[PDB]
Amino acid sequence: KVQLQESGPSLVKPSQTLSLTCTTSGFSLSDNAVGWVRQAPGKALEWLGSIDSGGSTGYNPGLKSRLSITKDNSKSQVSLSVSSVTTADSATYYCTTVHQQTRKSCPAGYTLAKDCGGSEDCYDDCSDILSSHTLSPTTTYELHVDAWGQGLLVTVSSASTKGPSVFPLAPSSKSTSGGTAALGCLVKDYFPEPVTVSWNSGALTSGVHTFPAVLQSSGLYSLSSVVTVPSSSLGTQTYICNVNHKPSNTKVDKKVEPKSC
Amino acid sequence: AVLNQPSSVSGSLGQRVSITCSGSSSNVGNGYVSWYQLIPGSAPRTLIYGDTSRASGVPDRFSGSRSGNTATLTISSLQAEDEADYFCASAEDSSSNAVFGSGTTLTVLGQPKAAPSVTLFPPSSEELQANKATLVCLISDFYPGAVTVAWKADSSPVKAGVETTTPSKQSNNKYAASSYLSLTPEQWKSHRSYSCQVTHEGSTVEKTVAPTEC
Repeated sequence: KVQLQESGPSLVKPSQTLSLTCTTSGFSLSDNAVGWVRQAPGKALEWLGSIDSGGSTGYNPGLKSRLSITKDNSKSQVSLSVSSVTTADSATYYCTTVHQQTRKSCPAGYTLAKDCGGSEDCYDDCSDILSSHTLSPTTTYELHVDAWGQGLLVTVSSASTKGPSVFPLAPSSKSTSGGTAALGCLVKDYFPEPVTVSWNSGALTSGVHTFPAVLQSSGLYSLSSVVTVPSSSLGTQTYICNVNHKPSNTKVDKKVEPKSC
Repeated sequence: AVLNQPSSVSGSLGQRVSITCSGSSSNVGNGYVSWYQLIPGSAPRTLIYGDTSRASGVPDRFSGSRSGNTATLTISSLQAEDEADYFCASAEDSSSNAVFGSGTTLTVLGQPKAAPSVTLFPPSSEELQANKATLVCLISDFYPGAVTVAWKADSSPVKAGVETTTPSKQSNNKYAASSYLSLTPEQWKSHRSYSCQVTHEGSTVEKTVAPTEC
């Protein structure tokens, strides 16, 4: 039941501050570390930073000057701010739970000073403490992401948001494959990404495929979603495509009705 | 800062593939490497942590190992669903500082070939009443995922106004693609027919629509 929900703006102008929030459930926020990871389009995963159970934060060294991470245990929320954003900061941003642990081990004979009542150094003879052989402990760092959030796509652009226009792709005799028929919806001219599509409020999942968007020369995106249904059901069963465009807080339901031919 | 992974690795169905992850003494060599699987259109999934420990729900055909500054993710009994991007990671000089690999795309060869099924939608009545016209050509259920799409007006090629998406995987491990032809409603009613022509593995499927036809 460990769930992580990123929230924040989908579009931000250059030089502005990107502020994201992560709402958590299924685990105690005050006893687990939460981290932010991002992935720019076509690039590799990039660590941003984390905050642990004690409230202490660690950041990516190359980006530390632009990053701020805070949390509120009583609200089950963790925040992330990125200052002076540019096009290079366009990415999917992930909230995560992270295992974090530093181990300091000493060889045989040498004892860690934190054990024997340079607290993080080894000592051969704790009785000497002054004439004792001392070394540096073998330090290993453990970090892995446990759970991943669904991610929030953030586009850095000076262009303006635009809600989508949804048009039916109605089946006909030129759209059937015998017992099955294809129908869909064309989601045209929206900005920015992403758009998700479901069918009959999610009650229809088999045969569904939502195609990746295409970038027109106008700067707007378009995509299509298709579903295969029995051809005999076109007269009776009604089919509705549910379009979700969070950047503009738009939801569109479009009934796809069959053509006469 | 960025661990070194091969850009792409290939294997056949049922066979074995190893993905390498090379770093330095301050990350991979420090000895606690993790592995993550990214399927297109899905959140990342943790597969391996602590070099060899397997996360719950991960099949035992995923296995991790490490030798010095190089870690390896081995995938055996290779299945079509394994096609994804794979990233390694480890801490670097702090348990709150992570570095990731450059990523590896896994392709699973030896899957059943399939010719594409093409569906061409004419501009809808609603879009026409908005003084716009888009022809939508949907291509589905083909393998391998490499098609070429061409458009015709009556019988001459059409180059302008065409946008085509790169083929991506469906839920049944077959590939799908889409292509669009944007026209004015006048151009739509001008010619006698429009065609979407898809070439795939020495096969060509062409669908035609006509403004005079329903």
